[PDB]
Amino acid sequence: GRRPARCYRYCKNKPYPKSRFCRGVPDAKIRIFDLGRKKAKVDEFPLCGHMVSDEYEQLSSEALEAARICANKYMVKSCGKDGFHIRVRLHPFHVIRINKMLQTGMRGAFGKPQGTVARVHIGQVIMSIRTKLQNKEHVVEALRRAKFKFPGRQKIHISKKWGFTKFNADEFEDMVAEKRLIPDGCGVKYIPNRGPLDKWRALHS
Amino acid sequence: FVKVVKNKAYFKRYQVKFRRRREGKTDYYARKRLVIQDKNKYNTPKYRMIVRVTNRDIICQIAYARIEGDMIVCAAYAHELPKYGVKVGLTNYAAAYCTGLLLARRLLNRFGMDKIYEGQVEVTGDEYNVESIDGQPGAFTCYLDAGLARTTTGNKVFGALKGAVDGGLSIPHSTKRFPGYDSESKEFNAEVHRKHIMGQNVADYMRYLMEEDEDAYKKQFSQYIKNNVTPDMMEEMYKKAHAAIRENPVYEKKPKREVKKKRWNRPKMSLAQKKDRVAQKKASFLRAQERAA
Amino acid sequence: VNVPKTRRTFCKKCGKHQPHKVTQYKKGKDSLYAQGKRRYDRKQSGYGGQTKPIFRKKAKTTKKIVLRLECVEPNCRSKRMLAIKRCKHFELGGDKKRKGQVIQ
Amino acid sequence: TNTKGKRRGTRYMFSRPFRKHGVVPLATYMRIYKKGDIVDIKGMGTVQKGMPHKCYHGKTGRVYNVTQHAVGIVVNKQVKGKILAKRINVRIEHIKHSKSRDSFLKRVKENDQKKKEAKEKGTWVQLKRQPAPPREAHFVRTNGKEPELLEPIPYEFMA
RNA sequence: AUUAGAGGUCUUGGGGCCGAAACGAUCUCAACCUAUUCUCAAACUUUAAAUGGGUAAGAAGCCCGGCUCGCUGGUGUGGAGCCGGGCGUGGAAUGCGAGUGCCUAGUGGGCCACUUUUGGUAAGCAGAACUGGCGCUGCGGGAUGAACCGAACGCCGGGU
RNA sequence: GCUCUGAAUGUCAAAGUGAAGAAAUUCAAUGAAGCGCGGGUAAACGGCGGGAGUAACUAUGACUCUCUUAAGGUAGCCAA
RNA sequence: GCCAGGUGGGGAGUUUGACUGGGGCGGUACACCUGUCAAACGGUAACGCAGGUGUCCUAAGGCGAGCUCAGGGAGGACAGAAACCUCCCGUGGAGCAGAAGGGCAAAAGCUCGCUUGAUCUUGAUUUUCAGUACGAAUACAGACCGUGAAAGCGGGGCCUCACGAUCCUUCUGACCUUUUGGGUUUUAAGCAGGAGGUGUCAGAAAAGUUACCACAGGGAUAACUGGCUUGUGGCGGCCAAGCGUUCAUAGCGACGUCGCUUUUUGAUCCUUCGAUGUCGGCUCUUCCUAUCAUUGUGAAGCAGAAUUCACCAAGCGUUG
RNA sequence: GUCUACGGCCAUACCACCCUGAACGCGCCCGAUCUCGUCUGAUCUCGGAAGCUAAGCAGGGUCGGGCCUGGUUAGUACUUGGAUGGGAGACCGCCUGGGAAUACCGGGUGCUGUAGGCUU
RNA sequence: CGCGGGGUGGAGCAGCCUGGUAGCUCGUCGGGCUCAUAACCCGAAGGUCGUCGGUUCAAAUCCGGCCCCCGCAACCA
RNA sequence: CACAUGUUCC
RNA sequence: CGCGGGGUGGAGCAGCCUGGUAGCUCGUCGGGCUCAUAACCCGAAGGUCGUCGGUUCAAAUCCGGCCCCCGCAACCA
Repeated sequence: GRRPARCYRYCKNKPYPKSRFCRGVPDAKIRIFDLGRKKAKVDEFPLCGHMVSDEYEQLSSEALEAARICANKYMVKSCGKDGFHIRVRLHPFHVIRINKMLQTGMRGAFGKPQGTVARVHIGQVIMSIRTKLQNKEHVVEALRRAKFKFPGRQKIHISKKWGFTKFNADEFEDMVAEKRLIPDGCGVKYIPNRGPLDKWRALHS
Repeated sequence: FVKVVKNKAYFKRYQVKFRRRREGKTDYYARKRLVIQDKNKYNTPKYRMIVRVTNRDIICQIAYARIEGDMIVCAAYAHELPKYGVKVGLTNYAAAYCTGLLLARRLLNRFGMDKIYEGQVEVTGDEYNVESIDGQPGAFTCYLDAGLARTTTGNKVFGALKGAVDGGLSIPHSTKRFPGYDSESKEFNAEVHRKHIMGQNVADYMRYLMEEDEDAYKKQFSQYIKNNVTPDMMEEMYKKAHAAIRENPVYEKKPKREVKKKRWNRPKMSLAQKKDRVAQKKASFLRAQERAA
Repeated sequence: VNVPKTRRTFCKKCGKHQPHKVTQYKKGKDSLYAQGKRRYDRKQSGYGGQTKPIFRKKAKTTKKIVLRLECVEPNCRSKRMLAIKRCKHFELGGDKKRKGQVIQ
Repeated sequence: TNTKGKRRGTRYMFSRPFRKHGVVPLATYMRIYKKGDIVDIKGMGTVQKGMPHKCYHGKTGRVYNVTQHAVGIVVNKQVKGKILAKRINVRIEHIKHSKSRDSFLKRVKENDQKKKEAKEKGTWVQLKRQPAPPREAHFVRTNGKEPELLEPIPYEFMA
């Protein structure tokens, strides 16, 4: 089938995205990046667990698809079918090439698009999971089971942010009281003091 | 719905045109060809005659371009003609000739070149061009800045042009846009041009409204009736005006009186006021809300 | 490319712009007594075969058109060449195309 | 191998700055250039006539000839281990007055000023520039306050 | 290029639902729009470095006075070119004698390494950039060694 | 490829003929063989098809359609 | 006998490109252009990547004038998603012959009017560069013109590509020079500018075959080992969704992922072309363990029997 | 104070909406005989002066958008030079120097030359 | 490159010549005939005569240039 | 000038 | 694999080369002739040019992707 992942592990080439020049690329194996009860508000899933990368390497689209399933499978058994929300925060955009044989050797050896891969950095979030803070030890096991589908090493970190938002869990609840944050579906909208005053009236009444 | 065009992105990429272009006063395409001087001239000014006819006046200026802005060497306005006898009709063709003639003689008088370079004292309307006199200071030379005016045959900007060349300005031109160039046969008869210069074309229009309808005549000419300028004495009025211009083109500015130093405009609001109004607007919005509660 | 059969251009003999009659130039017949032809036929005589190269690797698919201008003033009677860039098709003053009308 | 086109690789060099396209400001045209004027070259893409070749964009030369619309400049071009003072004819739009020479011209004035001045006073006033000297000895007052302590903050995993 | 939900309106459409029917209502499902949100670009970019590339740092310079011009012209105007005169604290640091002309051999297979970098799964592979090496070069060290580390060499004594 | 036929004839060389010119020269008419044209010849060199449908269950296709060439491999023979 | 034409591999002479991860076949990286590579001056390679060229244009050239585009919204008989009319929004989302990049809004676009600066002629300069040509281009100067009221603008195409030496031929040019002892006239030869072309694009006039072969050389270069590499082949782990009636792991094991090996094939071209004898079998010795059997043991979905998995282990066997 | 004509820089000047504009001015506006040009005096050209600041324009306003300028982001990212530094690698730390960009949070909202008015 | 002869209704061809005439055949349309496709006979439509210029009272016709096609003949950038 | 064929228990 | 050719009513094929506008044979269907079927006669339906996207006033035709099919090559040791 396809080569081992050792062949395409290190960020060797410049980013080679599927574009006008590189056409004919087969679709990535991962197509669904959010699953669980993704239609949930911001006030029921406070805890958020990360799988942070520690290596500047490439993660295949097949590893991303496999790790999404293995982490999905464990959460379904653990926190039911609707007690979490998984978000794969790496999209495979780099196209890898293959110089398949069948002799020509290296004459005109510019490969054809083989598959797609995601260039991850050091300290970059690979996959995130929000759930009730009760089920804390249930996500660390879901992410621990997902590391084995990935080359290199990764750290599992439980964020101090509230859910998938960019606000600390220590400051979230109050910033909703004085209405700096209005719940907007899966996320929240920050509201500054810069707009027209008529919008301020619409909130405080 | 439909996508909004003028969004945040629209203004982030928007590049305004030049101020004089956004306002619609300068054609920078033609200005680039007018004002700039050849590089091997080195501060030799390139004078140009600016003619701008407005609704109630005619402005004739002469300027050369500098880095900090055009500099007006002298200017003549139509609202000065009442001094020289032209009471009413300060924007017609015959007035344009006077304003051009005034600008010319006023400029030469500031150069000590009024004695030399008289021009056409006996106005004819023909193709006249002053040439420099050897052994004398060279004749002044400028170019016509029509601006944005559509330059067709009989445009008033060429009336001031004819007034300037008859005053003693060496302006390059062709006798094709003058009123009198017959288009279908491609000739120029100076006589009909002499009519427009002495204001005869309007004189007959007063005569045309004589037997047709006088009440409409009173409606088209009211200050003509108020200043008692009948079609009889119009042609001699301009001839008296021209002679009064060539004999005293000097301009004496109006005396500048000190004024009470008041302010009609609204001063710009400060930040403390702008910031405090928001506190009142929000507080009043609340103290009006618990009244409903 | 289409060229009008008349052109008002500079005339060397008249010394100024004058109307010229435009026509296409063509090679004349090769004279049998040109020095190069005389030398060639003396070299080709006898035995030895072909003595000068014969070009075979034709690459161009065109010519540079040359217009034979001709002063029409009744007493000058001068001509001169005038070259133009290459073109495959070429005609003199035909169907001076119009701007905007139904096509069929 | 690359092509040898004239405007090769000048995608950004001759492009107009952001939100600065359109008609050219006329002050560039009404700018005098005497002979021997130090001038720096900067190709503008709005005007395609008389553009300098890309190997002079950013170089600085001196004017030696002035025509109606352009000037002749003598620029130094390095060509494989030898410098060539070569002449180019560039139209005014691609030209600026170099402000590298003026700070010398300005410094000449005070030198010529402070020479005729303080001559009759006799006071010998330093003229040559001198590099930034080692700073003098001074006292630092700690009136009241005492220097606050600095200690490295402990690490905490960001991601 | 691309993920996800929100808030909109029939702006339209998809099965309908009580509607004969009706933008009237009804749950809708979609696209559509408005705010957000996840993820990217050698052949995208508002921004934007480090390293880098020009030029200048005086006597061939400044400052007065006068002539020449067929060039340029409101105007001994503009510019250029000529003369004459006056100014030396030699106008940043550091280093160092420079300039210039003939005749001219060999060479025109290269290779290696740090960093940058293209093709390739990769290679003691193929191809570049910058500098330094090897080649042309011994010596001390790396057991061994074209290239690494130290250091470059007349013949010797002492020291380090 | 080979061969056969020919003023019914298109082309063609030298020479000759005529015309123009002071002459070199130029132009014209004429112009053999050979090609062109038209027959013959494969125990001359050589060549000797494609796609669909169709019979009492299936299978197969005697049959049919179509495209095609100078002919579409006949009698025989064969994993030689 | 001497000329002329046809035929003439019977015979003679000669030729039968280069680049190139060996050569051939295939391509054109052989002359050019755009973006990238390219490491923020410039320069910079590969049979690197995405493309383009051997043209087209009497206007699609040159002025001047007046206009404003793509798209969308709301309307208006036939009329609909789309015919035409009107208003509004519209920084270019259009257009400018073509590839791409740059540039452009009272224009460089669109529409008209008049036109031939796409003309004649010296030098200088830029680009490639040896700082030589050609090509292309930029500033001038002298003319003759075009256009516009004019300033001006224009010697081709908004800019970056669209092209060609000597020799020969041809045409044009002058009250031109020579044509030989002088003169006249044809002729010829000069001088100057165009054109007829060399695409292997700084420019020979050119088909094969050789297993009958030859010579000079080449390890600069292939066919074998050896070396680096390990895609491919082979072998083994990790995670555990599942299989195994039940039960993840007795035995297995998907989606993934980490390695080892050099008994497979490739990739490469370092060594050898003044030669290292190039397939198999036969013979014979030794070594390896990734263990088929045998010794000693652990585990089974091991009752016995048989058979599986694993451990120490290469002592001894592995045939006709 | 402010305007007109011609400008220089070309959003601190733009855009949306709202308010107020003395005097002069700029405009709207009134006409088509002549000049000139349109399918149409709408535009353009021309002749005027009854009316009006409604609009343009000018000024001001908006917890306005944009733009301009700071802070923050951050000595972070990146980076010159150096080591017989670490690590199987991928990469990372240190030494020596240089040093960014969003989000987020402030402030600002045209200066100005020549000539001529008005407020006499 | 030279010589020759061809280009015409949709298709082929005549007429070109010693200039004023554009016909035929097939195909297309209608009538008649036959048992009917055919066959048979008539009628209707179907040509800037390759293009351009000149000459002529009058050319598709004479003359010239151009383009295409065929045959033969030639070949120093 | 051409023009094939046949359903049949009674 | 790399190169080439091809895809057009039910069947087999033109038209592409070089741009406008879809045809041929057969079959199918309907009505007739016949006692009936076939042959024959009259009449009609049927593809939208593999598919996706471009250039163009206009594309079966010119250009690119995709899918399917066929042919040729794939040598020297």
